[PDB]
Amino acid sequence: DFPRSRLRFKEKLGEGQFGEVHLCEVDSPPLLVAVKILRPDATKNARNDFLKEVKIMSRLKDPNIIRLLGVCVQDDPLCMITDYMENGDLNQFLSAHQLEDKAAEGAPGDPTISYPMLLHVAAQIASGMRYLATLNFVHRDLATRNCLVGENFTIKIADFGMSRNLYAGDYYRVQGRAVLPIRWMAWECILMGKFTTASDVWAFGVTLWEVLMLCRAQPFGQLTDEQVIENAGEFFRDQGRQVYLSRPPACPQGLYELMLRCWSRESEQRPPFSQLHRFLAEDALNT
Ligand SMILES: Nc1ccc(C#Cc2cccc(C(=O)Nc3cccc(C(F)(F)F)c3)c2)cn1
Repeated sequence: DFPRSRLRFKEKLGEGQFGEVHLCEVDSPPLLVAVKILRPDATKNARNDFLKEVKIMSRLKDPNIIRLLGVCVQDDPLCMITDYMENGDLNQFLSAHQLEDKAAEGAPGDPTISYPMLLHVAAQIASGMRYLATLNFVHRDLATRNCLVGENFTIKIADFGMSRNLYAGDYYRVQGRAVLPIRWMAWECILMGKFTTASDVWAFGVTLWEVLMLCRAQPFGQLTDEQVIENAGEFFRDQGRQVYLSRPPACPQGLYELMLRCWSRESEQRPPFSQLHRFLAEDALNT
């Protein structure tokens, strides 16, 4: 347990599910960490959710998953301490880049990104998801808005919840029901509301689509929420009328066919993360 008195709060980094995240400095053995604390309006229910989030995160020990560095001492107000990811949100990060025209033509720091770097980003996500699958842990909300970027394009999977204003349009809300990220959801999750490792694979396919789009458009962006939900009914009925995300400009056909396998009607035909990682790290380099 880490004494709260060793922390110096510096700036607000954003909201989390049941708290708010601040950049902090630590003097003891100028190190920067990210610290989540309870929101100023926190109730008994928020505190309970916060304590359970600490327990969930203590399960997670992988280079491409966020890690809990410590918690505050029992007498202190509740805090969670994690790595400060210098480049922040992956969706906002990729939105600030464009695909390079000629390979290895720019100066260091140019706002461009290469096709092999897009594969490196997606491979790291697949490796973190492979790890969660070995714990039989189901994420339930994989998307670029829930991934973080550190130095040298290192990627960690995280989970900031479904209540942030910046991504409100990514969730479907009906009074009295669970909030749903429908444009990332497998057809069986839309229809029956339960989540599995195989539906995490489907969401990974959408996340991979996002990366190759450089986060320039929402999945199914020209269709309404109601049409996205009806599309799940067309997967169920299986009469060849369902529709899929289109091939991104940066995406060659061979990689697109892997994305299409993530969206198979049958869960067992979707590729495991071990095979998705191997394609992105090796086969995708082929000409
Ligand atoms: N620049 C920046 C900006 C923000 C941050 C941060 C942060 C932070 C703090 C506390 C908890 C979590 C979190 O992801 N919780 C969480 C809950 C359930 C499941 C999972 C799972 F890992 F499985 F995805 C993760 C993130 C760092 N650096």
